Amino acid sequence: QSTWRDFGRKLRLLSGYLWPRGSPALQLVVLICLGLMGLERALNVLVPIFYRNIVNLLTEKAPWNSLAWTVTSYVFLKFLQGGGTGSTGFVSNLRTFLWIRVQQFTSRRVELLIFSHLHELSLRWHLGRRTGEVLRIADRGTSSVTGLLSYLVFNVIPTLADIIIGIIYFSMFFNAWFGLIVFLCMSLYLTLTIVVTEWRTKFRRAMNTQENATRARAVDSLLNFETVKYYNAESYEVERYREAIIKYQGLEWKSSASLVLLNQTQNLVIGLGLLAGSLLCAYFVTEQKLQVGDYVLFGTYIIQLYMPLNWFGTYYRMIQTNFIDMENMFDLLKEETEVKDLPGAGPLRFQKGRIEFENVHFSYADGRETLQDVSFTVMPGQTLALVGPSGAGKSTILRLLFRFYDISSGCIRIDGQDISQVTQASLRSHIGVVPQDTVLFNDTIADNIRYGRVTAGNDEVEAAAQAAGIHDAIMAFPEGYRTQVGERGLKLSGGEKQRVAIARTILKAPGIILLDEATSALDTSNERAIQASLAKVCANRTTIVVAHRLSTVVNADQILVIKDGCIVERGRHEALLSRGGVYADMWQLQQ
Amino acid sequence: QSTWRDFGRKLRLLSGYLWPRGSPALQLVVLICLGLMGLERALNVLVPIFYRNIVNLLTEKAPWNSLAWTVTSYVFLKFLQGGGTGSTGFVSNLRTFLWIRVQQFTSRRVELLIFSHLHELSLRWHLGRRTGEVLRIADRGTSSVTGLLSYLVFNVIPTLADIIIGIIYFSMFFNAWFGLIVFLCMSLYLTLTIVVTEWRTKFRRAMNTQENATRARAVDSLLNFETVKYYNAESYEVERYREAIIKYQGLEWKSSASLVLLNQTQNLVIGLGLLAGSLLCAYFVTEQKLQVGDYVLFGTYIIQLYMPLNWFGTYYRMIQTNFIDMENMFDLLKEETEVKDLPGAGPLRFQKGRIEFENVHFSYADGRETLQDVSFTVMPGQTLALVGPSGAGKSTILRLLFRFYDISSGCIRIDGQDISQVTQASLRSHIGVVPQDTVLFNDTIADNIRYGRVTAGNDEVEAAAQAAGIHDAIMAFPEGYRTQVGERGLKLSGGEKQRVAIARTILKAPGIILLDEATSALDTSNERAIQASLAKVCANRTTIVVAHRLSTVVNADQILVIKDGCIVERGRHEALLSRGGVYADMWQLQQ
Ligand code: HEM
Ligand SMILES: CC(C)CCC[C@@H](C)[C@H]1CC[C@H]2[C@@H]3CC=C4C[C@@H](OC(=O)CCC(=O)O)CC[C@]4(C)[C@H]3CC[C@]12C
Ligand SMILES: CC(C)CCC[C@@H](C)[C@H]1CC[C@H]2[C@@H]3CC=C4C[C@@H](OC(=O)CCC(=O)O)CC[C@]4(C)[C@H]3CC[C@]12C
Ligand SMILES: CC(C)CCC[C@@H](C)[C@H]1CC[C@H]2[C@@H]3CC=C4C[C@@H](OC(=O)CCC(=O)O)CC[C@]4(C)[C@H]3CC[C@]12C
Ligand SMILES: CC(C)CCC[C@@H](C)[C@H]1CC[C@H]2[C@@H]3CC=C4C[C@@H](OC(=O)CCC(=O)O)CC[C@]4(C)[C@H]3CC[C@]12C
Ligand SMILES: CC(C)CCC[C@@H](C)[C@H]1CC[C@H]2[C@@H]3CC=C4C[C@@H](OC(=O)CCC(=O)O)CC[C@]4(C)[C@H]3CC[C@]12C
Ligand SMILES: CC(C)CCC[C@@H](C)[C@H]1CC[C@H]2[C@@H]3CC=C4C[C@@H](OC(=O)CCC(=O)O)CC[C@]4(C)[C@H]3CC[C@]12C
Ligand SMILES: N[C@@H](CCC(=O)N[C@@H](CS)C(=O)NCC(=O)O)C(=O)O
Ligand SMILES: N[C@@H](CCC(=O)N[C@@H](CS)C(=O)NCC(=O)O)C(=O)O
Ligand SMILES: N[C@@H](CCC(=O)N[C@@H](CS)C(=O)NCC(=O)O)C(=O)O
Ligand SMILES: N[C@@H](CCC(=O)N[C@@H](CS)C(=O)NCC(=O)O)C(=O)O
Repeated sequence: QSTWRDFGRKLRLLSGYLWPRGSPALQLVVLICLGLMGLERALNVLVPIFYRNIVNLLTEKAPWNSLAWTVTSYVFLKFLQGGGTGSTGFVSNLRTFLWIRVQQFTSRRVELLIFSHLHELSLRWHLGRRTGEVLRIADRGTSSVTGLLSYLVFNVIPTLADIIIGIIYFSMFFNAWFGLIVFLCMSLYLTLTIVVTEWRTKFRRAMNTQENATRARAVDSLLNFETVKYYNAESYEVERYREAIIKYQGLEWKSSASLVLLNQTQNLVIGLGLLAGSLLCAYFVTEQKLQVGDYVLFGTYIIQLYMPLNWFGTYYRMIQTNFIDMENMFDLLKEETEVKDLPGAGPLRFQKGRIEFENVHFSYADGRETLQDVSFTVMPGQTLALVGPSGAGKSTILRLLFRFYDISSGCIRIDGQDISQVTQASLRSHIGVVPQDTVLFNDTIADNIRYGRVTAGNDEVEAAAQAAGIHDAIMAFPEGYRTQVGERGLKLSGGEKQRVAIARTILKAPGIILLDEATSALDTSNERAIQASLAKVCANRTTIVVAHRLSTVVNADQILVIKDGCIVERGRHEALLSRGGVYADMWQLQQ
Repeated sequence: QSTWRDFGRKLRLLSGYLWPRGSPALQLVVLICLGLMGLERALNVLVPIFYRNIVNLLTEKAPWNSLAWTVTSYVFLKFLQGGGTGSTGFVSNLRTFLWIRVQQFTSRRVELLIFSHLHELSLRWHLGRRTGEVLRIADRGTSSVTGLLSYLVFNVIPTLADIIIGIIYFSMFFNAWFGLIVFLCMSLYLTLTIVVTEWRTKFRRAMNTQENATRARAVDSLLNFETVKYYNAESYEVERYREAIIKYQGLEWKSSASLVLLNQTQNLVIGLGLLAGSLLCAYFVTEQKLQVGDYVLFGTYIIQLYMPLNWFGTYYRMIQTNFIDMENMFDLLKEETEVKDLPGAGPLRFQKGRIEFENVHFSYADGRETLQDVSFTVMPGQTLALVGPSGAGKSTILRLLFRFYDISSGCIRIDGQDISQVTQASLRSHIGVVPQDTVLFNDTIADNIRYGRVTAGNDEVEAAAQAAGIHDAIMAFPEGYRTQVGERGLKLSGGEKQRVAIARTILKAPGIILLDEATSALDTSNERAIQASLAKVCANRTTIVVAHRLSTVVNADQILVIKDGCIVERGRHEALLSRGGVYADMWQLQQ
């Protein structure tokens, strides 16, 4: 009693996992599946008993008909039970085929749960962890839980149960010494298998690691084809690749040899047990203590026990690795940040459109605070701009306005309504934003510009395309609206991406339009046509913008200049030139 | 005789493949391995004969000692042959362990051959094919050839051979009707397996394709986390993912059910054959025509035949897919471009350093020729520049100078030496070039700036680092020279990349230094320090450059302006301003 209470709640949670909590018929499928597994374990003893009975009736003179009937019964059981390999039988195969429905339900439920829980985390969690490996953890976790349940319920517990049935049949119906032989032989076999597998796993993991390094050495060398052509180094690249190959062979040989040693040890143990049992059984049956078929029964029973026990090592490794992998996935599932939550849940009301700041500090980086009590306010229809010395402070201002991160000390309200207790669905309904640079994922134009809401209609979406004028390029595409777009599809322009963005935010029709402008190269005339479209979508809508151009500065109804989280200049475009602060110096460098 | 002559030369080439053409002992290993395979096929008949002999001596009254000796011999053969037919016995396992050396030689040779042949192709071939899939073809080809040889030599030919031995043993030593039963049963079994597998492969491939699509729908949705957070579409993303899951289940169920049907058909056929054989054998042995152990012999022989024949379907699929995959790899191996080759092989001599052009046209794009008879010449030490209206013509001029592509009509010589018959090793020895933007692959600084030649020494490479002044940033790294660098390693600056480039070309010490400048953002003072380093490495060296800045234009000793492959302006910086062509207009827009 050392490792008992730790595994209990985890095994209880997995016990909750396999049983469908609400499904009507799936639980019946589970019960009938376990019933078939039990009946197959019955067949594993009831076949060779009939074999002994056949050879007993044959070895003495018997009538033809009764012997024929029992032979038919024997070959019938050799059909219902598997011919060999604990599979290939009308009972185990029907168990597998009838089992395949519940695995679908289990996999779908667990994997959709983990997918929703990845989309519920906050932004700050994702920027820390490498996104290229969380995916692997989740996928391997789902495959791990289905594999672990399948293996450890249907191919390890039945085998050990069959060992126990075996020791009992021999002890109760044969001499005790036969039970001693089978017991000692199978216990020794299991102990040798366990020890050698836990020794061999080191070579296994070292081989895998070196394999992933050698393959990478090559993909990169071919991809940098241009550089290796430059520097006249083909022979050097080939030689270094050969060295990586040689090291990989030097590990793989060790792994394969260890496998052979394990296999030969197992075979020797079963052969030794078979020799002892066959000799002793022969001695009794030639001393008239037993019957002729008992030797045949013992031979076929040892072979029948050995055939599924041969695959014990790989089950042991796979249960170990999926167990630790489920532990990692379960750890990630319990991990949770969700900074934006309040149980009061008072959704936002839109009545004016006033954006007011009140003395808020902020530190997404630890220690270095990037906000010193900035405070301003706007009226409905007001257009604000934010330009100053280079820094991510304005971008963080937008992101904290969007309830990505949290205020540190202070509060920001919209229309005098505190944003702390508002549901985020209500907030992201009221707000809308064209970003830095949009990313358009692999789909057609039609649904991707329908993406602004679920209920987007066809007439509405062609109406919005006419509103923001993509239709010329859309007809310039081969099939038009059904054009496949993305990394799989066609490459587009950054101006086209901003056109997509203004289309989908038109479809959203937000209260306040936020903008975040990039340094994408475009001619000024088309840039200002896009600016006119943004001006008309923000017409009678309050607007906060970051800008980099002179017109995009001078359009401001309330400019603001900040650096390192503090307000330094304010007013308008003409007033700050007459003031001649850093605005006047920056304006000459924008020429 | 329809598909005989087509397979002959391919099978002859694979016959050349397995046999090592020069190795002394590997051929001996191959012969001893085939000898062990033959002896194992002998054991597969010699075991159950002894089983029948044991039960025959047991069923009559026999002395203890002789029976004990033959029982020991039987269990001994059950050790040498697999306890369970398959790879579980000393005769076969030693074959696998002793075989593992020749597979290393085969895999290393074929995969290094294909790697060298990918590095021998020209540049124009790579820009056409997607590089993201040639890699898959090569890797799967090498794994295909080793798998195909292993499967089709060691687990299909032996099984069919064992079937033939079986029909003969029964026909020659038993009644002819037993041979008829085993023949008809195994022929029917093979035909059913073949037909059902070739029917099932459709569901297999459809399941794989839908699987790769569903997974991709998810990785992209998580990666665009920011956009899906913007547009308030978590529930929509989850729902669309659930639809993809449901379609995937709707295919996977069909595949699994087809597998179950195949397995049950196989088991039913073997069970039916076993029933017919056991009944008829029982009738003869109760009519005194045979001996008691003949029933036992037939039962164990049918089980021994069935146990390896159960795995026929997956061998059939895997031989089919690796066969077509080896065909693809072999097609790619025979594919070859190698535009730069002449058997005369007259290497370049460097005596002056004069670069002369003589009336050459060029068309890397078909039809649209991008070179109209450009011709000029330089003296040793001359510095040339190439700036004009935007176009890839200058870049192609450098690339054709480097013997990437070919001249179309005309010739270009260096120092009056024709570059057509020069060996490319001689050319790339004499020439050196700093490129557009270098790529530095995953290694340390030390060998990556040693990369300019194989014989790079430690004192030389620290000397070159002192020469080009990276040493301050190198000590600014954590451990200094052993810093791991790349995508795995640290990110660096573009100026640092150009420093690496000037270091490795210093180490090369070429005749003519070519440069190709990018639009990387850098301050002018450090840019001109880098320019001074390039000026001193090209000091007393002829130089051809593309430029974008005023100083990088006015340094030219012989300027040249081209557009769409034709020469339009020439002279120097001052002369073309006085001429006032497109040079004067472009110079005002460079301000
Ligand atoms: C889903 C679980 C399984 C996996 C992942 C698996 C994996 C593999 C793989 C990758 C091979 C190719 C040969 C190799 O890699 O050396 C293979 C072959 C084989 N598997 Fe499985 N297998 C599984 C289930 C089973 C079961 C249940 C059995 C029967 C007890 C079995 C018996 C075999 C046999 C006899 C071979 C051929 C060995 C040879 O040709 O040398 N496998 N398996
Ligand atoms: C979930 C798993 C662990 C269930 C395992 C079930 C076994 C522990 C038991 C339950 C029913 C038992 C069977 C019940 C009846 C029979 C028939 C019996 O055949 C006879 O000839 C007995 C009657 C007689 O004396 O005539 C031989 C044992 C056997 C197969 C028993 C073998 C052991 C079995 C399979
Ligand atoms: C459903 C498909 C797969 C066909 C399955 C057929 C079997 C169920 C048949 C075929 C051969 C039959 C056997 C053929 C001959 C005999 C001898 C026969 O002997 C007598 O009738 C004794 C003399 C008498 O009383 O007339 C008893 C039935 C038996 C064992 C038969 C039992 C039923 C068997 C196994
Ligand atoms: C390494 C693994 C395979 C275990 C091997 C153990 C055997 C070497 C041992 C354990 C059980 C022993 C047997 C247990 C009981 C008996 C019965 C015993 O019988 C009598 O004493 C009288 C018999 C009679 O009068 O008929 C003779 C020794 C013998 C065969 C023993 C011989 C040696 C055996 C087979
Ligand atoms: C697949 C390729 C490599 C061909 C493989 C051929 C073997 C499968 C054959 C060839 C010769 C055969 C043997 C020829 C003669 C005998 C003796 C035969 O009887 C005896 O052992 C003694 C008989 C007597 O007393 O005369 C048992 C089968 C055996 C070993 C045969 C087993 C199968 C063998 C090895
Ligand atoms: C190498 C390691 C794995 C040990 C292997 C041991 C076997 C080779 C031994 C152990 C038991 C032995 C058997 C034990 C008893 C007998 C009875 C013995 O009967 C006699 O006739 C002997 C006495 C006499 O001469 O009258 C003949 C040898 C035999 C079969 C022995 C043959 C050799 C065996 C199988
Ligand atoms: C579906 C697959 C598994 C094929 C099944 C074929 C059987 C239904 C056939 C083929 C071989 C036939 C046997 C071939 C030869 C004989 C011996 C023949 O013997 C005699 O004529 C006299 C025997 C004597 O006097 O001892 C009786 C019929 C029988 C058993 C035949 C019965 C029907 C068999 C088993
Ligand atoms: N949460 C996703 C994860 C999907 C996933 O991880 N897919 C694999 C390919 S089958 C992958 O891209 N692995 C990440 C890697 O190892 O690069 C899911 O389970 O659907
Ligand atoms: N009999 C051995 C091996 C049985 C076997 O055939 N397993 C195969 C897999 S199908 C194996 O070990 N291959 C290497 C691996 O799985 O890593 C054991 O005790 O596990
Ligand atoms: N020629 C290389 C090719 C290596 C290769 O193709 N590796 C695989 C991974 S095992 C890869 O790059 N896959 C790319 C992909 O799947 O897109 C070799 O055989 O060593
Ligand atoms: N008995 C079946 C299957 C035998 C078997 O165990 N094969 C496994 C692979 S280890 C299988 O079919 N798995 C599914 C697959 O390979 O697609 C046959 O006729 O091939």
